[PDB]
Amino acid sequence: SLKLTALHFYKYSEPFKSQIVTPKVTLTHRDCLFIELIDDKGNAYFGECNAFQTDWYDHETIASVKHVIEQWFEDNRNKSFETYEAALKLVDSLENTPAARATIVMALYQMFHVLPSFSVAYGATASGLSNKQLESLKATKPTRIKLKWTPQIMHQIRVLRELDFHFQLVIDANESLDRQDFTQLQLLAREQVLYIEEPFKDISMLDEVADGTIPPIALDEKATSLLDIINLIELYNVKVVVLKPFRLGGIDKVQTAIDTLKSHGAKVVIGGMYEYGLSRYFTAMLARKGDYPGDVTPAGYYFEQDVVAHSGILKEGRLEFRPPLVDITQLQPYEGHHHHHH
Repeated sequence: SLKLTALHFYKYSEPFKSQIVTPKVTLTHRDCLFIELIDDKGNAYFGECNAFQTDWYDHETIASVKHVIEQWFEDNRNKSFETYEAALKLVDSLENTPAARATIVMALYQMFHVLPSFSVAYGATASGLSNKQLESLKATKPTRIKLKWTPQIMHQIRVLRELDFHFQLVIDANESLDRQDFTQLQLLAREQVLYIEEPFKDISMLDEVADGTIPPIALDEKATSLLDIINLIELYNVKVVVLKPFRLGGIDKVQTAIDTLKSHGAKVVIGGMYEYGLSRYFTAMLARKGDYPGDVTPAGYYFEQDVVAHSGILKEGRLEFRPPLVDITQLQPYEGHHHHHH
């Protein structure tokens, strides 16, 4: 039997090695909320929140999640629970704030499971094809390469297909294409593209091209909730869904979502978004549940310094994960007298 005795909030904020520049946001740093729940034996368990500092991606922010979790703890502190399933009942009421819910569930999961060490497939991402990028691909031999749609797409695929190893090709089109791209999309179908993520901002454009003449279509940005994913699958010819556990409300919601989406004829890929090494571990752990290898980002891809080191080290085409142990000295109190600045 366990009871929760204390809650602490912390912040981490490392720079992105390369500034993030997208139509939705510019990010210089990944601001991130961490929670620590301490049980009645004095055992501390950490959770990593996937909300951002402002609402550029989603309505839940670091600040909104902090207030939600703080109230949740007031409502649930010192309550006894016997099992993982009893613990999850306590976060039933957080359905409407899935980012907050996922943060708590990440901590609760650790109270009831012995965490394995394991590997997942390495998939590379390329936004273009500089010498630095090409040399990395050649050296690391990924089994999947995700290439960003640009005007150079076909000219770059031709370089990639001369690389001395076979890989699955995914294209990320970033909700950026229009009717003038249909011809190219149809040509792209002859290049063994496993799927294309989000060709169109307006999903109804899929109805304008002959079905089966473009690559299989994935939801990423539009994979916002299980219910809206289902609504889109029932209306349009979507075959692949990129599932981010935090968007579903946490670790515990992933398998049910997968079972349901497979019953509607979709395939699932587990993915993440700008994670530190704590969340990255749980995303990787869940990746084998998907129909295709997960979109797991390697250790060090975004951040020079991490709160959990060695979380997804690339070795011989696979990413290696260890039970994640937060380095407490990297965290800072979120607020109050012990939140300092320099």
